[PDB]
Amino acid sequence: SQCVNFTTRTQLPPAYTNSFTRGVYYPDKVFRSSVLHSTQDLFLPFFSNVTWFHAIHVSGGTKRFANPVLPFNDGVYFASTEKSNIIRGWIFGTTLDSKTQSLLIVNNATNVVIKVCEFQFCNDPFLGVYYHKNNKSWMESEFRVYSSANNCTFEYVSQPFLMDLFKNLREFVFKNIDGYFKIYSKHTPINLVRGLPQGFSALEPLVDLPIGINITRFQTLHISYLTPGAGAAAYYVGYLQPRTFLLKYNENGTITDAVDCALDPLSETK
Amino acid sequence: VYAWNRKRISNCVADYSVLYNSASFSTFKCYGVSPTKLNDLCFTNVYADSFVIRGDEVRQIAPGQTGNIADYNYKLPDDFTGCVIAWNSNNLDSKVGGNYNYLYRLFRKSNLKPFERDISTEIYQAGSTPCNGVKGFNCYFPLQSYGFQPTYGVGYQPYRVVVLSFELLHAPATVCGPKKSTNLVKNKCVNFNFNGLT
Amino acid sequence: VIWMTQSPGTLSLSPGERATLSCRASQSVSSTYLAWYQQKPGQAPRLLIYGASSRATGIPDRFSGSGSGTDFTLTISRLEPEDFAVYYCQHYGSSPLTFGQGTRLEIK
Amino acid sequence: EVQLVESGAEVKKPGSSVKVSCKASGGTFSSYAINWVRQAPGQGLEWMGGIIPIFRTPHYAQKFQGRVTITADESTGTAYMELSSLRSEDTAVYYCASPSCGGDCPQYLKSSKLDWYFDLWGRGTLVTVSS
Ligand SMILES: *[C@@H]1O[C@H](CO)[C@@H](O)[C@H](O)[C@H]1NC(C)=O
Ligand SMILES: *[C@@H]1O[C@H](CO)[C@@H](O)[C@H](O)[C@H]1NC(C)=O
Ligand SMILES: *[C@@H]1O[C@H](CO)[C@@H](O)[C@H](O)[C@H]1NC(C)=O
Repeated sequence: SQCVNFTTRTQLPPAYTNSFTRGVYYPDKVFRSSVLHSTQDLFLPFFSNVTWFHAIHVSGGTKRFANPVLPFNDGVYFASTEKSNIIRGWIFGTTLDSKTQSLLIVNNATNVVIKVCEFQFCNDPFLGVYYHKNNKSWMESEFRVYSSANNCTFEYVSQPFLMDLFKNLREFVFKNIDGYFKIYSKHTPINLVRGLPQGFSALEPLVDLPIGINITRFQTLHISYLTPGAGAAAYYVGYLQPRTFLLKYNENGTITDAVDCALDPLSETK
Repeated sequence: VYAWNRKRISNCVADYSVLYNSASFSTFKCYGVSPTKLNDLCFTNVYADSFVIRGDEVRQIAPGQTGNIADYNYKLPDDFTGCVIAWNSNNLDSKVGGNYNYLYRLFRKSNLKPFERDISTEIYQAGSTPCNGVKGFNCYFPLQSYGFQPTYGVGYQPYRVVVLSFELLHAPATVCGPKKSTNLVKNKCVNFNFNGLT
Repeated sequence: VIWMTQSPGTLSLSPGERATLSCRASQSVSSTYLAWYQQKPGQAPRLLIYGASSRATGIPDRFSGSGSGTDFTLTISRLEPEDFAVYYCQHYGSSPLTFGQGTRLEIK
Repeated sequence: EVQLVESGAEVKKPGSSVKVSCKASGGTFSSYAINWVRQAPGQGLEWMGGIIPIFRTPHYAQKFQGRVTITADESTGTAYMELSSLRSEDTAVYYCASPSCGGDCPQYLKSSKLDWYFDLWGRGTLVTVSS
C-alpha cells in the first residue's frame, strides 16, 4: 500500500521503571511437577531498568506522535497495558528497508499476520479504524505499514477472527536464537491504573518460527482511531540477559515462582 | 517456455507419493535423488517451473542438454538436483485451427544460464545494420509459435512439463516429506518414537 | 526491385588480351552486396568475386572486381582459353536477389 | 564436404505442378541457406526464392509469388521447390544454391560465422514443360 505522510513528527521522551519480578517464561516445553529446576538462559533480570513509553491512539490536533525504533540485542520483554487493543503490531530487522529481509508481526481485527519480506516501512506506519455509526461497531479501513513488499521469504496467517475495539496487561517475550524466532505470550487482567504491576506470572509459549533472519532493531505499531472531532496505552520494554534462574514448577506444571541467582547473595544461596 | 512460470513452495509438507501417483506420466526423470527418498528429505525451498513444449523438445529439459529450448528458452544446470515431469497435453493445448498462444524463443545472442528466464521481444539483429525495432532482412522477431493441433504427431503435440527444484541452504528447512505413524502399544516393553523422540 | 544491367552483351577478344565487363544497378547499392559469376556451357555458375572486389578461393589473380554505388566492373587482366564463358553480376543485398542478363565472352 | 544434389530431370504438362528436391550434406541443415535459381534455355539466371529452415519463413521473388512453394525437411537434410500452374516458359534448369549463408552471412556479434566459400551451386535439374 501507499504510505500517508505526516507533516509533524514527534515522540514522547522515554521514562524508566522497575521490572519487579516479571519476564519469567517457560524455557522449554518440558513438563515438571513439584520440582525446582535451574536453567541458564536469556531472561529479564529481576528489578531491571525497563524503558517505558506511551502510545497515543487518538489525535484531538494534527500532531503525529511517532513510536521510536529501539534496539533488539538478544531478545526483549514487551508489556502493554490498555483497555482496548491499541497495540497492533511490531516491525523487526536490521535496516528495516528493502535492502535486508525484515519482519512484520500484526494481530489485526481479522487474523494474525506475520510476514518476512524486504518491506519498505513507512516513516509513520498507520493503522486506522472508523466508528460505523449505523453498525455501532468500529471497523478497520486503513492499513499503510510498508510502502513496498518484495522477495517475500515467509508468511503466516492465523484463522480469521474478530477483535474487540479494569485494564489488560499483555506480556510478550521475543527471542531470536538459532534462526528461530520464538514468541511467548501471557494475558492478564490488571486493576492497577499506571505503572507495572508487581507479581508473578508465567508467559506461556505461543509460537516458534524458523524464519532464520538477522534482526537488531524494532519498532512498535499502534492503532489510530479516526474521529469526527485520553486513555493512551502504556508499553514497557526490557532487555534480556544471560542469567541463571531457579524455576519452581508446581504439581500442574505452572511456574509458581522464580529465583534470580545473580540478583543478591541471598539469591546466590537459593 | 520462454516465459516459463515459477512458483516458490515452502513451509509445508510435500506428499511426493500421492503427487507421483495422480496422473499417467509420459516422462518422469529425477537427478540427484530417487523419487521415493523425497518422502524422507527436508529442503529449504521448492521451485515449480511449468511450461509447454513439443514432444521432441522434451529431451532438452535435462542436465547438460543443448538445443533451442535448452539454450534460449529454459536451461538446466549440469548438476541439477530435482525432478522433471512431462505429459502430453494434446487434448488440452491443441486447437483445430492451431493453438498459437504457446511461444518459444528462437534467436538469441547467448544461451541462457540455468534457471534464467528471457521474456524480451526485441527484434534480433542478425546482420551488421541495426534493426531499430524494425523487423525485416536480418531482423527477425525472436519468438516463434508452436501452433499445436490435435492431428499433429506426438513430436509436434504439446507437452506440459513441470520441473521440481529443491533448494537446500544453510537455513532452517521448511519442506519435508510425509511422517509415518504406527499403532499405539501399551503395557509392553517397546521401542517407542514419539515425534522424533526415541 | 533492383535491376542489374550488364554491358556489353557480347565481347570478342583474343587470349592474352584484357577483358572489362560492366554491371549497372538501377539505384545505388552497397558494394558489400555485389558478386560476379562465370558460367561455362552445361555447367552451374561459379563465384569469382564477392563484395564487389573480394576474390573467391581458388580464383586466379587475373580476375579483379571494382566499383561502388551504381557502377561495377569485372576485369580479366590477361585472358586464358578457359575464361571464354558467360559472366553474370548479382545484387544479393535484398529480396529479390537479382542477376544481370549476362555478358558472353567469345574468342575473336 | 559441403555439396548440393538435386533430384533427376522432370517432364511435365502445362497447367500441372513440378516438385524438385535439393539434398544438402555437410554442416547443420537447420541453419543452411537454400536458394533456388532457374535458367531457361539461352536465358540469364532468375532467383526464385529461398529458405533458412530454422526460421520456417521462405522468401519468394515477386514474379513467382503464389506459384512457388519452398519447404525444408530437417530430418532428411532436403529442401523442396514446388512450382504450380506450369507454362512452356517454365522449361529451365533449376539449381539449388547456398553461398555460405545465403542472405545471413554477415553476422559479427552473436558468433563467428566468418566463412565464405564459392562451391555451393547445385548442378541443376532440367524441367521440360510441353503438351
Ligand atoms: C534507570 O537508570 C536511570 C539513569 O539511566 C536512573 O535514573 C534510574 O533510577 C534507573 N532505574 C532504576 C530502577 O534503578
Ligand atoms: C528481489 O530478488 C531478485 C533476485 O532474487 C533481485 O533481482 C531483486 O532486485 C530483489 N528485489 C529488490 C527490491 O532488490
Ligand atoms: C491443577 O488443575 C486442576 C484442574 O485442571 C485444578 O483443579 C487444580 O486446582 C490445579 N492445581 C494447581 C496447583 O494449579
